Amino acid sequence: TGIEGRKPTCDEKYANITVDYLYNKETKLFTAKLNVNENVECGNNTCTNNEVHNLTECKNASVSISHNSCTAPDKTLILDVPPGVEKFQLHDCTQVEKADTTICLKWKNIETFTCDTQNITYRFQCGNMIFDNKEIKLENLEPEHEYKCDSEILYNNHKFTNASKIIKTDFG
Ligand SMILES: *[C@@H]1O[C@H](CO)[C@@H](O)[C@H](O)[C@H]1NC(C)=O
Ligand SMILES: *[C@@H]1O[C@H](CO)[C@@H](O)[C@H](O)[C@H]1NC(C)=O
Ligand SMILES: *[C@@H]1O[C@H](CO)[C@@H](O)[C@H](O)[C@H]1NC(C)=O
Ligand SMILES: *[C@@H]1O[C@H](CO)[C@@H](O)[C@H](O)[C@H]1NC(C)=O
Ligand SMILES: [Hg+2]
Ligand SMILES: [Hg+2]
Repeated sequence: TGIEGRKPTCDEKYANITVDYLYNKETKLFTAKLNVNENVECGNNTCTNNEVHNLTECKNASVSISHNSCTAPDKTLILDVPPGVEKFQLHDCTQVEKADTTICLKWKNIETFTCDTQNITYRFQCGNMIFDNKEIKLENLEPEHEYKCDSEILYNNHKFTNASKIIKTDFG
């Protein structure tokens, strides 16, 4: 209305910018989607449609972010890329003799990755119960019920993969 608003630094405007990781199974590479409304500019590497493409799993990549609405210095964003989605398998560990009263689900690490495992979190939702662990086991379940158990894997609190398992408390 009056005086033109002071432009912030791009490092100021995008200091807390978030990213979503989208795996391409064909290329075995990740795309980082920048969670911003405006069409941002990236130096040197391109970020067409606010996406940084062809990122190798478990490797840090840096992207300098700017826009006309903000001044220098650029926001230097470190992309801590997660492990490949095909390196994890959701396995049903339920013992067949106890299938009527138990659920056992476990994520299996089917191939090695260099990312630190301390930043890897596994979450499960069976019914409406939420678990945080690589493996979950429920016992004393009432027979003849059906549950949709949803699970996701986070890297630095970033969901990069997920899967579902429908389990019945019976023998077949
Ligand atoms: C990304 O990878 C794909 C598949 O390997 C390739 O066709 C493309 O040229 C790469 N480069 C960019 C910037 O998308
Ligand atoms: C990768 O990025 C994270 C976050 O910035 C950092 O803490 C870590 O030191 C980096 N890894 C290496 C090998 O420098
Ligand atoms: C490890 O991962 C957590 C997320 O679970 C992250 O917040 C933290 O910065 C990381 N710590 C180290 C020492 O790499
Ligand atoms: C997996 O993630 C997608 C979004 O990436 C979401 O639409 C879906 O509901 C998720 N849940 C499961 C368990 O597949
Ligand atoms: Hg399996
Ligand atoms: Hg493989």
